[PDB]
Amino acid sequence: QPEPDMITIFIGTWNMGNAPPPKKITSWFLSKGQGKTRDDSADYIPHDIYVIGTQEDPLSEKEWLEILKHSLQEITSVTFKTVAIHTLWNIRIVVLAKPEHENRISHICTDNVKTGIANTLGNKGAVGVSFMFNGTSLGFVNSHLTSGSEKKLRRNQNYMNILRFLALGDKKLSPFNITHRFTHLFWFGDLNYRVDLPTWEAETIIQKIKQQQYADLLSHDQLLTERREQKVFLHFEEEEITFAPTYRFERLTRDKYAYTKQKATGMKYNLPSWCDRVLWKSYPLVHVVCQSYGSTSDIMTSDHSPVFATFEAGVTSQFVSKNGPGTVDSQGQIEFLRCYATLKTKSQTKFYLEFHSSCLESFVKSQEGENEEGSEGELVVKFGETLPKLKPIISDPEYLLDQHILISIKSSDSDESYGEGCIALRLEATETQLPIYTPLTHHGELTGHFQGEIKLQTSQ
Ligand SMILES: O[C@@H]1CCN(Cc2ccc(Cl)cc2)C1
Repeated sequence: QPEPDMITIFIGTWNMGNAPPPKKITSWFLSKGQGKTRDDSADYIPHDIYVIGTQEDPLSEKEWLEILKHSLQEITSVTFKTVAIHTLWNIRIVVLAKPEHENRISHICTDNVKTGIANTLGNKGAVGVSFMFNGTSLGFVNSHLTSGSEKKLRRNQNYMNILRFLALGDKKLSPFNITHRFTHLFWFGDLNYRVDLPTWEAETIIQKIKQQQYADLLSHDQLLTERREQKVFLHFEEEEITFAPTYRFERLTRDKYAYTKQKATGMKYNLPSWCDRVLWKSYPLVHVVCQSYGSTSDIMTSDHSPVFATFEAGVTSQFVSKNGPGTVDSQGQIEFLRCYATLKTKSQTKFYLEFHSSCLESFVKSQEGENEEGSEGELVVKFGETLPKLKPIISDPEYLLDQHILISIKSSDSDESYGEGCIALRLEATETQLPIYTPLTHHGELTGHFQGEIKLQTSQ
């Protein structure tokens, strides 16, 4: 049986509004309703992995697992295995996978982050799962962020706290947060960003939704506008939204949006909004294609509609040679030429680089670079030709071209990272000097750039 080079992943996010689900939720897992839907001809074909995020979930883990497994069985006639389940308060993540994948999946991690202090620590935060699928790392985050049209800043703070403090993936990647630890990172949930228009425009917004004219509404979506201004989800992708706002509906129909202020809302308006979202971040030049992104029309127990997204995701095999793992393959090397970091920091310390990759036996510290002043005020850290020669464990190009090098630039004084980035080894040529580039981030904020040239030698 050949190892896969592609899998499909189902991502679901549903704020259940503290109500039991109805008896049939199969439309969700079939990506049927509004938006980018899945072709009918695929209905009997199981996804490899199903990741279900819920918020305001009133069910026990046992109750929800039984509904999910029975749903997938009815659709596909496959009995899915449970990879992971993690619940913080009423926020839950379930990872199910085809039985054939049991022995491909390892290094299963779960964590949660609680957002807010005293007042605002009580019910919002995130849960997550990570694991290895053969040679590919996969991360999944389900977040319920702060509610309310006037709290978009709070939501961006909740996001930053979750990405800094969620402990998933390989703990040896100590300078790297979850936005660098995975080949593919899926981040979904009730992100609670709103359509930011005047309250007086509510009936006009509803009119626009009934005409399926979302363009004027999406131009005021806080997640898109905050993303555009690099305030949140920097370097993440989202598929185009072509489904109606998934919030806030009257229960037991989808014909009415309940937007008017009520005691039960703290006297806040809930203008129709795309609260419920799926975003992703994959390492450079890895295959990732969104094949569906939409909302169900027929599940009406909650004031939110379920959202589905499906993805084709590139995976690699667990490579073994005569040499690595357990030694270097002296036929392979990675060289860096004319490298310099540009940092936004106003500090003056010396900096050095760390290279981390599963293609290395362990991480590699460089010598200190030479600080110069950029023409526009920037700190430029010059490495020239001084960066070490990296010795991959395997030189076979079918392995090595599929790998990535994570880079941290660290202060000599404190050993704290000032920036993290990622370089693909999927080069246009081997044994050829080729430009490389990564933005650098720290706590998910842009802190600079790394650029130069690479020269990769494989056994070919
Ligand atoms: O090529 C990808 C696709 C677009 N990305 C840049 C971008 C990110 C967020 C927004 Cl809102 C708009 C544009 C980079």
